[PDB]
Amino acid sequence: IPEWKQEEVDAIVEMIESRNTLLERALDD
Amino acid sequence: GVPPTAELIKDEAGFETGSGEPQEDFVADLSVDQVKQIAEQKHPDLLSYDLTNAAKEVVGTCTSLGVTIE
RNA sequence: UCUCGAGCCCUAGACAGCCGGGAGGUGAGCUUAGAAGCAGCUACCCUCUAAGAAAAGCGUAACAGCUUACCGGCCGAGGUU
Repeated sequence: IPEWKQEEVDAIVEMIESRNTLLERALDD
Repeated sequence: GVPPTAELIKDEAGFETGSGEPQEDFVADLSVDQVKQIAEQKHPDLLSYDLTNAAKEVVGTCTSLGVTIE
């Protein structure tokens, strides 16, 4: 549950709003 | 292309050789404006998009020589 | 080789392997005829970025070149102390 993985997803989700697992994670929201 | 930073500083600095110890032994000074110009002489040799960042790059060698700012 | 225990990492993909990336300012400054990660001394900063040292180990007359760190992929279950 590293915090950097949690901050990454939120950062990715932020870009989409305007690692593959992390991308899937973000796109999954 | 455009000459490297190292010299471009010593030109608008008035000196020739860096001190024995950087940031510790201040050799010269540079106004913020002065750094805004060099950041233009090297518009290609750098990766920055805005002139802001370009400065940070240039404003990296300085303090690590004794080149204070005002 | 068998048995027991503790810490930490892991399907948000660990450990290892293999493939790809390892980039700009900038050959840092000083020293020096020259030294550019890698003689010595000092500093060791910031851009682009998913990463990438002012460079850990070779290598060179000095470069070159080969790799480590670091990131990504393939893989899929324990791994490490």
